Amino acid sequence: MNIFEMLRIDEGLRLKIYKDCEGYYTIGIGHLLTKSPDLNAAKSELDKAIGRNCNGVITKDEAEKLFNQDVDAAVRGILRNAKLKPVYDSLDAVRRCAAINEVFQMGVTGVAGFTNVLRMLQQKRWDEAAVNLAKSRWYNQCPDRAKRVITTFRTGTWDAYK
Ligand SMILES: [Cl-]
Ligand SMILES: [Cl-]
Ligand SMILES: [Mg+2]
Repeated sequence: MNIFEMLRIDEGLRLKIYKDCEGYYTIGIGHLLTKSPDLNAAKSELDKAIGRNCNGVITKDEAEKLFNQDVDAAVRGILRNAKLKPVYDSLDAVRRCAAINEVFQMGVTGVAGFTNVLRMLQQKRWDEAAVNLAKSRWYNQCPDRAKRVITTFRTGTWDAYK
């Protein structure tokens, strides 16, 4: 198990445009196309992301390429955010993977907004942090994509992905 396998389980892999649990246009392994309500803007963003005329469809290799880019962007996003970086750096290896997953799913801005959860994690208040995350809109609207991440923050092991 590793962060790639983890996110492949939570997000799955789809090769045409869909709405994610937040309601935004998405493809491949959780790749956010736009927050625009407009399907044309998503279709143009898919072509822009890939470098060719896709007409809403991609290959498995193109998805895996987008996926590497997106996990690298989530890690860089955490490190470059003043609120997230110290918290992240205080986490053990497995909880770091839950942190990357959360950012990959929700984005930096969304995660950074949860000031109290970040303090709970930095202070190693795993049960409280998990209770609080299970009360977010993310959990309530994305319970199948979020449940295992929250448990991972609670326990610090890979067991929810077994
Ligand atoms: Cl560790
Ligand atoms: Cl879900
Ligand atoms: Mg690291």
